[PDB]
Formats: sequence, C-alpha cells, structure tokens
Amino acid sequence: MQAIKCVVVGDGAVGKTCLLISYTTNAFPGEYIPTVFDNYSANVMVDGKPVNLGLWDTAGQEDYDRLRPLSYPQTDVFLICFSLVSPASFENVRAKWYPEVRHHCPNTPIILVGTKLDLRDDKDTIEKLKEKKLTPITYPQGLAMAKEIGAVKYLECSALTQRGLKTVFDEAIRAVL
Amino acid sequence: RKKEFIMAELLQTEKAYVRDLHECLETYLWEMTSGVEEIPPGILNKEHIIFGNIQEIYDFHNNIFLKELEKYEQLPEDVGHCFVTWADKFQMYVTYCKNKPDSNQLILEHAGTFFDEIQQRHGLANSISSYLIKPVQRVTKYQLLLKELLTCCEEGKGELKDGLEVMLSVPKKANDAMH
Ligand SMILES: Cc1cc(NC(=O)Nc2cnn(CC(=O)NC3CC3)c2)no1
Repeated sequence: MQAIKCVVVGDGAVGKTCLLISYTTNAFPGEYIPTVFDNYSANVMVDGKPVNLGLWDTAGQEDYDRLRPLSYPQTDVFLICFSLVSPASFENVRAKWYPEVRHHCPNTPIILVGTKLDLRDDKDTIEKLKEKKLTPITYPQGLAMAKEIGAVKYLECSALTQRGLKTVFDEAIRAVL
Repeated sequence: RKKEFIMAELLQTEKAYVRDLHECLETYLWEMTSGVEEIPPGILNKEHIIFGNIQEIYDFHNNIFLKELEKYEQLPEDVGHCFVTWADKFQMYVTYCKNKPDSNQLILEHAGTFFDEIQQRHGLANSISSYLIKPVQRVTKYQLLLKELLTCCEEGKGELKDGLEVMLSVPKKANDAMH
C-alpha cells in the first residue's frame, strides 16, 4: 500500500497546527487550540485506491531557516499555506516558502492552500485590515500565485467550518498518484 | 483555564515525546546493536551517525526533565524556571541538529529497506525518519508553549520570559550551527 509523506509549511498566521487537528479529528478544536500536532499517519481511500497518508506539522520552526529543511527530504507533496486574511502570509509564499521548498525539493508537487476562508467575509477582520490599508486575499490572487510557483492546485479552506478542508488533503494525495 | 490547558499539553506532549524516543531506541536502534538481524555494510557501526546523541536526549527527558515538568503542574506561571535550571542539557539539541543531515543521507544512500523492514516487522506507524525529526520538532515547540502561557499569566511572568529566552536561544544556536 502506497505511503505518502505530506509536509505543511507557511507562516504562523496560517493556523497550520489547527488545520491539521481540525482535519484529523473532523472538528475545529474550539475550546483550546493545541500547539502540538505530532507526526500522523492514517489509511484513506482516494478514487477507490486506499493510501497511507502521512502529515507533518512545522509550527515552531518559522524563525529557524536551517532547521526547517530537515523535514523536507523524501516529501511526496507540500501544502504551502497562507491565511486569506493575512496579506503578509500570502506574500511570504513568494518570498520565503516556495524558494526554500524548490531549493531542496525541485520536483515535488505543491498544493497552494489559503486558510481562514471563514474570516474573509468577517466585518471585524475586514475592518481591522482596512485600518492597515489592506484587504483579504481573493480567489484570483491565489490562482495567480499558484501559477507563479508551479502549484498543481490552489484551494481555499476553513478549519472552523470544515469548508474545503477534506478536499485539500484528497488533492494532496491525487497530486502524488 | 488557558494556563491549565497549556500546562496539561506541555506535560502530555512531554510524555509522548519520551515514549516516541523510547520506541525509536528499542526498535530501530536495538536492531542495529542487537546482532539479531543482517545489517547493510553501508550503515554498519554508523549508528552514531544515524541516531546522533538521541540516546542522551532521551536520558535527559526520561531521567530528569519530565520528572521536573511534572512538579510544575500546579505552577504553570513558574515553569519558565524549569527551562532555566536545565538550559545546559538543551545544548545537546545543537549536536543533534548538526548531525541530522549526515543521518538522513546515510539512510538514503546506504540502508535500502533495512529500517522499512523493521517498521513493518514491529508494526510502527512512524518511519525511522518520522522518529528522527521529533527532537528537531520538540526543541522548537517549547517556545510556542511558553508564549501561549505568556498571553494568559500576570506580571508574575518573568518566571516565563527567562524560560522563553533560553528556549529561543537553543533552537537559534542549533539553527546557526548548520553547515
Ligand atoms: C485553517 C483555519 C481556518 C480557521 N478559521 C478560524 O480560525 N476562524 C475563527 C473564528 N473566530 N476566530 C477567532 C479570531 O481569530 N477572531 C478575530 C481575530 C479577532 C477565528 N482557522 O484556521
């Protein structure tokens, strides 16, 4: 049966740990958002071909430019993530994440994931951004970023509502088979 | 409530980390050292390159650091002091990180399905590679937990600031030690 290593990269602002917990538990953790997601594997069926899906978090390593790549070798697929309501996180896809992922894993499929879809239409979030002369990241911006980095897919998801979340990981698997 | 959830996670994840390193030592390391199985010439007597100083990191956590974190369970606001007390022990994460690249190539270039066979045999969800990243993950997670406690502990929280200083200083020194 096919083993798949999937590494999740991107800024603190994406909610990497929360994404992976909400995916694996089928629930936003809500009360307390744990800081620890330990390396994970689980059998899932995709296009009726059962697969062993491995998920590695990278939360905590955002400031250690030479420690992060220690997880990179023999990865089957990267999720490169940004928060739809952090323009900075989106620019860092271009500035930080894609370069080091290409440098170390030139021929590895990348899925571009915009997280916090539920906050893109939120008055307080929208207003907080307007005060910094910014707006949320819209769909065509993600598509255009995906194209630029060689992403096989751009996908939007919420850990909160579970909207697009299962699809993210289905597509991670599909990008490998 | 929040300082209590963070402390509980600190302790629960510390236990899992000790269990994980222990699993790694008593399966993947124990097969290489046993003399129970046939060992690719490529990796032979190079367990020190593969596992680096993970034995000594396990010993620290299992002999001392989990016992001491446990004592701070009802004292979350003080737990930064645990990291201060034991700052020197964390220097072994610098050695471990330096070596990890060398470890990983060795396993690629010279181990074929040796460890994969042991993984299947022993029934492990975690590859030797999944185990060998954990020390890297764990040493960069402590600073996250301490920051979380700083968001929800009073001005009685320089018994956190100095803990965090230490647990920011170790991973940077480990980072800055890579070639
Ligand atoms: C991935 C993914 C999607 C997602 N969605 C998420 O966390 N939504 C959410 C709902 N309420 N808050 C609290 C908050 O942040 N409120 C505003 C700053 C004041 C956050 N999280 O991770």
